[PDB]
Amino acid sequence: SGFRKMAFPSGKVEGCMVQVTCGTTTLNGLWLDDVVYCPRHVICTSEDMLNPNYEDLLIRKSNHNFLVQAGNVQLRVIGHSMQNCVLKLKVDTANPKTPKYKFVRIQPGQTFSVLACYNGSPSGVYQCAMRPNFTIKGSFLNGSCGSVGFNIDYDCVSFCYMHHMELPTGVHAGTDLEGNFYGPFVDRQTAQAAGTDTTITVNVLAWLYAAVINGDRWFLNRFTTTLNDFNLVAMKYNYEPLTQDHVDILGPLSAQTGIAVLDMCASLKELLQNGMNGRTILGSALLEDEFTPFDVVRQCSGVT
Amino acid sequence: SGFRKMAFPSGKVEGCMVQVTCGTTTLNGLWLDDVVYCPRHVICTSEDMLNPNYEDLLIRKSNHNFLVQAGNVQLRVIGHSMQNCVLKLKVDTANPKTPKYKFVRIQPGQTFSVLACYNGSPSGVYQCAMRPNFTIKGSFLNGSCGSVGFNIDYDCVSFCYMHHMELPTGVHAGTDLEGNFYGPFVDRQTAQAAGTDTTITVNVLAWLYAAVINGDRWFLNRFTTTLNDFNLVAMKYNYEPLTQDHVDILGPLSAQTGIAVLDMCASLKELLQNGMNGRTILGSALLEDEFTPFDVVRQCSGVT
Ligand SMILES: Cc1c(N)cncc1NC(=O)Cc1cccc(C#N)c1
Ligand SMILES: Cc1c(N)cncc1NC(=O)Cc1cccc(C#N)c1
Repeated sequence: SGFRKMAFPSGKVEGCMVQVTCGTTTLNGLWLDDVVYCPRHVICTSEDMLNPNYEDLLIRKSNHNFLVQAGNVQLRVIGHSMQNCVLKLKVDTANPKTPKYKFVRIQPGQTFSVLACYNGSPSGVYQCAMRPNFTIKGSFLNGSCGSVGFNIDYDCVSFCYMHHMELPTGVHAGTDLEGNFYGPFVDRQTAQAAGTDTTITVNVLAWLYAAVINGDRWFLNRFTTTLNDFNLVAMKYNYEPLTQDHVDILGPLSAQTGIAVLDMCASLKELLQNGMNGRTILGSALLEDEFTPFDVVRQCSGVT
Repeated sequence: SGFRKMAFPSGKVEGCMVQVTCGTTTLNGLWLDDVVYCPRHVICTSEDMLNPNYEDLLIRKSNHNFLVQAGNVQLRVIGHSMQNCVLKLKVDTANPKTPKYKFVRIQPGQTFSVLACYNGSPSGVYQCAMRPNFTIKGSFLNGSCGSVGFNIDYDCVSFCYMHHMELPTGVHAGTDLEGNFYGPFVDRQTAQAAGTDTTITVNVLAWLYAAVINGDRWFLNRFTTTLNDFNLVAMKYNYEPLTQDHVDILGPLSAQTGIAVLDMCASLKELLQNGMNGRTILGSALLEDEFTPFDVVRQCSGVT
């Protein structure tokens, strides 16, 4: 019992972190096999960030200009290429600590762990969701660029995020491991609009199921609703419309608790319309949307 | 910017986790140098837990009855001893992955990371506080016993907690690494009272400073208070009385923000008396007490 915002164990990712320096800019890199991946803006000075021509900036660089240091050990760079917004530095040594891994592009609303790093050194690990507007509400300071987000399936690390930028609003933007930004963002020092965000409805319902499993049941009521009726309420409260695909992935939690998905929707409808009334659910005074149905099942069954 | 409930990177601790089996009971063990530490209740059956005589139960066990497996590798047990509520199994092989470490007994109100484990395998990492009543509100299932709590100071892991028990209330109890329980608990299947808990005042003030640093400032007011006046409010709202020792450790945050500690106390006084008014602070709709002043400074400066 108990329910926490749990991150994956970060050990497999810690073994991959390196420091990358190009000129006067230092950030983090991810060393997997014989390649180091890092944000391409490592090649920019602060002046370059206003309107960078990355192709021209990279042409002024040679392999020997990319200094890669794995803690104490120096890597020899034998190739460099830019793919979208990431640089791939080929090194002459495969990382002996490379875990089994995949590169995945996650969907908005999915969750992942971030290993925040500075100068190639891990500082902390936290769990977060990719917002529906493709930003993440992380905890990142200058030097955190190159820190990665990931999920783990037994012994396989699926890397899904590389940190690039903090928007003027204090929220964060980054790319998949092929260097494609999540959302409309570009790697430039220009104010950029993140879309209107919404609350991840299926995750709030998953978390209400986690609450019932752990004994927090006060919000359960005598009501039911329909997808159409619930979606009128979701619209009013800026929640994602619930679909049958979301109801389908909530099936295991509905089966475990015996609470039909639309009956849990009626509890969520009442909480949106009435608020919490000064009460808490799983130690929170607001509706939590950073746990997917898969996370709730994993945490409630003890998967390693 | 951004502020998250961040855990320490768990890699150094993952390398120490092993599975310990004695008879039909399996739990987690911590392998440091040539010793494996685990809860002594690994020697009990479910029937034994009602009123165990651990000395007599341990006398029926030999070194060869303790099966220790480090993932895939089997450890040879060459000695066993009970120290308070932990067993120490001497093995013939020093853990090659032993980090620099210390055993510390933390104070109530301090925070630490927990690496939740099952069958010797890490499942997740989360940050929590030791409550003033010496319980922790963790996320633990059957088989999680032996999971540890820790802090990290550069390359040194300070182990402070080993998980032993879930109280009938769903909160958690455990020991330091010398096997002494935190709080009044005993390792027996008997209902046990955890003391009245309080809110960790110095941590709420540290978190209000973290909020101002990150731009959440709506709660700042034109008022000030005294320690005596603030403590009358703390008493009414079940908060720990604030002392000059707490004001002293808040000095770096007061200096960074220019907000005198007693002026922040007046903001906290107004929030206790008026509530949040439907607003949030750092994404929370309640007053958060799981960040110490040291955690806020570490997170706000990027320490690795
Ligand atoms: C300063 C900072 C913080 N606090 C957190 N995270 C990141 C940063 N760094 C930056 O955003 C620096 C920067 C500037 C312009 C474009 C890009 C890109 N791509 C990157
Ligand atoms: C079942 C469980 C969960 N959910 C989380 N954490 C732990 C458990 N295990 C137990 O509490 C089993 C137990 C029983 C009686 C005394 C002691 C001790 N010491 C340990």
